[PDB]
Amino acid sequence: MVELTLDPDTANPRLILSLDLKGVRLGERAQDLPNHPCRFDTNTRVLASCGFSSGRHHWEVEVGSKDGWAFGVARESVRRKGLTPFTPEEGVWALQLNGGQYWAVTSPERSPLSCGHLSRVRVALDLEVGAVSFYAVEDMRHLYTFRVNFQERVFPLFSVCSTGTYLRIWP
Amino acid sequence: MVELTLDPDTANPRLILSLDLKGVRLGERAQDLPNHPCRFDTNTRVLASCGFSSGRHHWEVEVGSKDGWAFGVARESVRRKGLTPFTPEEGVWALQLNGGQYWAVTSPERSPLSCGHLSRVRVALDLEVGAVSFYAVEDMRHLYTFRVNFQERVFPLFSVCSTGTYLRIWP
Amino acid sequence: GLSMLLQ
Amino acid sequence: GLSMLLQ
Ligand SMILES: [Cl-]
Repeated sequence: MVELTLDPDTANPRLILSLDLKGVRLGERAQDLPNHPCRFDTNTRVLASCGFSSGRHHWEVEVGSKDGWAFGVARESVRRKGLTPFTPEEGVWALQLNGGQYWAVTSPERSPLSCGHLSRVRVALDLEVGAVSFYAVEDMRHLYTFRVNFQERVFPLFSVCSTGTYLRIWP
Repeated sequence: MVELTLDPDTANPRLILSLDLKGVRLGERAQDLPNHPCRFDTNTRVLASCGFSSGRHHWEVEVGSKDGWAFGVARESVRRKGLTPFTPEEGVWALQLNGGQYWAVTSPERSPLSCGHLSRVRVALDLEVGAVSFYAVEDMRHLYTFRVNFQERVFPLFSVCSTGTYLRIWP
Repeated sequence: GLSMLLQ
Repeated sequence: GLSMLLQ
């Protein structure tokens, strides 16, 4: 279990981060922040400060009941400027709540999961075998696995594209 | 008045054009269409098939009561791929209904209009003096004029970024 | 909300 | 709505 914190340098300026850098929601208006090259200027995304080049790590994510969130992992080279598609080909591997449906974000078609509700999810990243996996905490039931030949550093990823929902890292 | 039709080849694939190519709304899904260099692949935009190099020209636009439309004119060179700002700098001169209020889309700040409920708007393009003007059809009361030194072909512009609003050319 | 950015 | 394209 890794103790991750959200990287405010990467955060889209409409995002509101909690003071302990665990939590994220979407704000009504853009803040005026330094325009670092690492900052997402269009997509409503934020990374963890810690990335992983090798080994196996896991963490947990508390999720809002309402639409608008997506989380998982991103390769470092994910483009930060302009609108990027939210897809595996563009360097993002994530679960999403949208239209009340839980999705593994595959492309060109997303993959609907059968899970009725999620309070907390465990993300497990394994660069030894080359996969990222999601589990519902209640009884560690498997939700989805992306198999990726990861060829660069890989960051925990968080996205909130509407008000009234949130994500929060645990612990 | 000029007899205009929406250019199917320019239309964002999420837009649904009417059979007579005068009406436009936003669909639930991206259609499978040929990826012409002229097609807007991100911004919810469509041009008319006819653009203008010189002279005076006018046309009428029927407008939905709900938020999400913008219309007026665009220069031929308006970027078609990736997310473009909707500003005069990026080659768009338009009125917009957003947040239950009517705007002329200036930047960095939009210019409020002072009109009642709009149903139909006459657009008048003058490439001799270099101007686009907007009138409420009921009694041709003036809404707004952009003065622009137009240095290339100018195309009627239509955009709809929400289901449940629309634009429609007349005649 | 954010939909207007695609105008 | 189109907000989700900004995910
Ligand atoms: Cl889909």
